[PDB]
Amino acid sequence: SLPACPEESPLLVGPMLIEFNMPVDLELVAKQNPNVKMGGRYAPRDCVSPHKVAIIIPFRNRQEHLKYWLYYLHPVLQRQQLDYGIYVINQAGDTIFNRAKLLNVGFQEALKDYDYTCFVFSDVDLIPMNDHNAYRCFSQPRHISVAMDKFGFSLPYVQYFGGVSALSKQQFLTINGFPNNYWGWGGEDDDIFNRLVFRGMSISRPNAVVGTTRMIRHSRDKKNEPNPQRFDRIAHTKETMLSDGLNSLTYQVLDVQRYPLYTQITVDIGTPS
Amino acid sequence: AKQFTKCELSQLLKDIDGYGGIALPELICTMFHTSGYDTQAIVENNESTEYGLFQISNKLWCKSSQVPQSRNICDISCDKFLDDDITDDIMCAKKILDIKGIDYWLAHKALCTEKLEQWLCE
Amino acid sequence: AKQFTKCELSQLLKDIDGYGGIALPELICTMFHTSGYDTQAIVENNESTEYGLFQISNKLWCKSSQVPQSRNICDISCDKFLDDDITDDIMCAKKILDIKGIDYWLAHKALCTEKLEQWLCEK
Ligand SMILES: [Ca+2]
Ligand SMILES: [Ca+2]
Repeated sequence: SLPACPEESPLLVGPMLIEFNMPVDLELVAKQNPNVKMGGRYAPRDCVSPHKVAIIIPFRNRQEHLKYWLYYLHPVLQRQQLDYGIYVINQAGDTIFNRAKLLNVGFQEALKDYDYTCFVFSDVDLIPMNDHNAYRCFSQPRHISVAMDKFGFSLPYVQYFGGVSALSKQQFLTINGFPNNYWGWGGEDDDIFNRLVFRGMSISRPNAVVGTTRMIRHSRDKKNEPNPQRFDRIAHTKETMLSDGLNSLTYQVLDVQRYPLYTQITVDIGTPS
Repeated sequence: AKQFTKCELSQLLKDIDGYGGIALPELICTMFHTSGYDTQAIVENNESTEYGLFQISNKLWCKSSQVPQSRNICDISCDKFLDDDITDDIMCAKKILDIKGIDYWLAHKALCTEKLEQWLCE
Repeated sequence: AKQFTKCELSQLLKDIDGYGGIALPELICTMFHTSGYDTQAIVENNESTEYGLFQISNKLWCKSSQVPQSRNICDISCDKFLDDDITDDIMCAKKILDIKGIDYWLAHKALCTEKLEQWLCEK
């Protein structure tokens, strides 16, 4: 009925000029991308893709950041021939931000819609500069944002797993998902890294020139002040990953919004203990 | 407002090809990741700012109100690196190349020493 | 202002190399996660503030207005840990080392005891 899409897409153009100086109209990007179905869902009409990708975005109060992300990523993702979906997990409240817990919700909330097998976990302010940077999963956990402009286009350290990453459904289940006890900024990426390695997995990366990324310049946040417990928590991941994770994840779904370009799930994830 | 293209910019820095062990394609790779060929790109920091296509810091290369004690090596005001004319931007970048070197731009060693074919302009 | 590189910090931490049995690339790894090599890195908590490249706390080590009762172990204003000279930052860090050990910086245990080979300056 429909053939299997090739390993490599014909549509890829390589390097892309990324700008944040111009205004973006979500209504227009919608008409720019007519093939994107309500809720931010796209699947090729030309082929069947092995990459069923749920794209999770931890979110609170960065709508202007979310505009640019959708503006650049939808076209990239479509040229990558992915059977994907866009999930913006929005944290309701004014309490301390928990990136890793919102990611856990996104995994669990996307599965309700569809049989995803890959999961891209992406910050909202990270845009790829090369569409050869595959936004899908591999045999090993995939670090997608490996050459960030804020880091002089180098990996800050080789055990860094922050920014954008890709985990197959089985890779995510092997490590009991992500931690839910990291409140505030930093650490969760280091802990998640520790989970994968302790389960025998290793980090897979595109080469530097491909995994390039621009970040939307912004002032730091009061609801995400640096976590002072993180360095103490990273050192005990092996002992805590069994207790804290997908098995110990609770939340209250307040709202579910099916926008033309994205699915926004507003969630109460609680407060630090 | 002026934004070059890869090959358009390439022909403009032709005198720079072979300028001190520097290949033009490596330099093109550099500016793409540095400013995306945008003559009006600007990065604002707390103490300093980087201006234009070459992202030239007011710390010591040019002159601004933010850093009045700048050495001002290129002997020029910093927001002259925002006109559509990079004729003076090139003159200062040439001084950077001559003094600091091509690794003033962090992106060269990291990204622009191999896979240069994409940045070739024939 | 000043923010060091892995190679610049390397030359400035010579006199501290092996102090307390802590090697140079341990420090570089530790201070990166701790402050990012930024000399003006400021993180203020509910009842304290950590200052500079070493993120020295005003709770115990330096004289600050926020914590006026501070024991001020390093005889210094907390604000001298925000300049572009880390001469006196190091002399407080030596002292933190003597009393508390490397475990004042919890990033060391977490991220800086394996794969130290990356924190060397090439040339
Ligand atoms: Ca100019
Ligand atoms: Ca000092």
